[PDB]
Amino acid sequence: HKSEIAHRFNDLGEKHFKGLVLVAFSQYLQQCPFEDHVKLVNEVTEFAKKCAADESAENCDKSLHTLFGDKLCTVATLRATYGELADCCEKQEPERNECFLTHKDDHPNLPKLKPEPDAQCAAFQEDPDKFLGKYLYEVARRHPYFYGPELLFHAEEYKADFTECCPADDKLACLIPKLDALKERILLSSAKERLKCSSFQNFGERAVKAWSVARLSQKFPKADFAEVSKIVTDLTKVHKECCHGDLLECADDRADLAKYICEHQDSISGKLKACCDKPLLQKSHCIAEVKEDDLPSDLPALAADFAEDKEICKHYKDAKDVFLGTFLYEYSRRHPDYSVSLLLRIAKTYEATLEKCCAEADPPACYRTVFDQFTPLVEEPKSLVKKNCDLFEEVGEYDFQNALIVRYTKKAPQVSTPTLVEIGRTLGKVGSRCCKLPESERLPCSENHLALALNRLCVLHEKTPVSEKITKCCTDSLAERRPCFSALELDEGYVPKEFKAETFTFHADICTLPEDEKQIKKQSALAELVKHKPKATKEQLKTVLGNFSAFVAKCCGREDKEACFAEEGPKLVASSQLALA
Ligand SMILES: COc1ccc2cc(CCC(C)=O)ccc2c1
Ligand SMILES: COc1ccc2cc(CCC(C)=O)ccc2c1
Ligand SMILES: CCCCCCCCC(=O)O
Repeated sequence: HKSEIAHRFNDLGEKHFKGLVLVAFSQYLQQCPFEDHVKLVNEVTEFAKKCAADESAENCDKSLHTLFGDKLCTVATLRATYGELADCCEKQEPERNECFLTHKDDHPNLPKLKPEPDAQCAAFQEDPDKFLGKYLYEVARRHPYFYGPELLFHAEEYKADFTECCPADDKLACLIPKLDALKERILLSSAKERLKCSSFQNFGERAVKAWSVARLSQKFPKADFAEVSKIVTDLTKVHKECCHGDLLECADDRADLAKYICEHQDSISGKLKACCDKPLLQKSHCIAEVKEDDLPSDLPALAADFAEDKEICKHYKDAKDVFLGTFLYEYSRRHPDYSVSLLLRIAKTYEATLEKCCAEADPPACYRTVFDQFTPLVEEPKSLVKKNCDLFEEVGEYDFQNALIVRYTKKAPQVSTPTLVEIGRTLGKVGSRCCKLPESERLPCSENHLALALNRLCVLHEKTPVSEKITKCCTDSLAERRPCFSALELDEGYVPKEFKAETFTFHADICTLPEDEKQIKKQSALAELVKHKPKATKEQLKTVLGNFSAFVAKCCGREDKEACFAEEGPKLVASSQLALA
């Protein structure tokens, strides 16, 4: 292309071009204000228009990285606010772009997005474009690896809520649940896409391909190998581009990929009918979250080819990655009931068997029982899901969350209480989302969502490294992560935390808080109890936190609330030390 910026501007249209450019800038520069980002967008969009007029003009021949990166470096107060990104600005490309990605702050800890109905409806009415602009800006900076196109989709959902609710009767009760539901759907899409980007960063491109081969095979079992090969290759290119900042290239390839999938929807999946009769961004979102197609009756038996055949060791050694890819494709089609990580574990086990058996004297008899090696890999996570769902349905989300906070604070007591609480709470959501489902779907739901929860923990752990055991689980193997985390126990090497009185000191302010904010306060205390008494049984801790909850409920209903906390607080905390012995 003679001018790439004009090419993208022409293809994407002005609205999406502007939107995606804003997101791109908002992700790299979290701290800068909205007013500043708008002008950068405006300036770029103008330049793109100039190039679209005359492609052989001054600087129009330059690459997107060059143009975007130069514009990033013009920003006012860049060295003061972003010392890291100012060091990058001196470099040429691609070194400078590579520098920018390294220094994206994976968590800035900005204020939580509190919906303000009246003021937002006011801003929505006066200028809806600038209002959606703020949505893009605010979400993008809170999630530096969010997918541009998918974020544009959630902006239309966001807008749809404000059109339905601002002229309507009660502004609070209309928006609040819709913007809570939207924020839940924002967190999940962010988590899914952060796993893909983390997988490139930590494990490389082959790990993303393998995950994608497995997931897509499950979703499109009717699709032949060549169609899946196309989709994976192209989808991996889309994901690689979005993760490495190339949002304009990502949007173009994503749309082209969704276009291909729908042109060939007959032969790929019956479930794509609804998705293909929809507009651009809606269509792509539907394909990505499409339900798995029903099992074809004519799925081939695999023992003949992958277990019984006499020349497997020959076929493996010719093209290892091709033979395993095929196995993975075929074995994933026939198992929607397995999780993605389980299928990759099974594939790694299959590889390992061939590596071993094709060194031995009689290979066929060795690898003849290769499928039976999978049994223990399948049974472990099945009964872990049953055990956790049995517990979840007994005690509910709050106590299930508490059971996991205890479980993980023991595994990693050196990790910060806010992190431990967050991860434990997210793991408890897996209980809510998966245990209600039909029992066949529990395993894939659980482990796939655990991959999101655990990658989040691993991302936070890069930011604040603490435990060597977590580093190992997070970095040794993508497929073995969840089993690795499960295999952790309390290390005796941890020195029990010293009993500061202020750590378990509650006051009247808790009573005014909402339900989840009360819980987080108690759950922070729960984690602090495990840090002080590592060896306390989970059953001891449950007793003690019950006494905390009661104490909170009691003093919140007292005449003099603060007098109750001041009086009963120290008494509870003193007797709690003894009860955890
Ligand atoms: C259905 O919801 C859940 C929620 C948390 C789970 C955590 C694990 C990992 C187990 C350990 C020891 O970390 C297994 C399965 C789990 C199932
Ligand atoms: C209120 O705080 C807790 C803390 C730990 C818990 C652990 C479990 C797991 C098994 C049992 C019943 O102790 C159940 C519920 C729990 C409730
Ligand atoms: C063709 C099968 C490739 C399996 C790749 C497994 C990725 C998990 C890992 O070991 O990091």
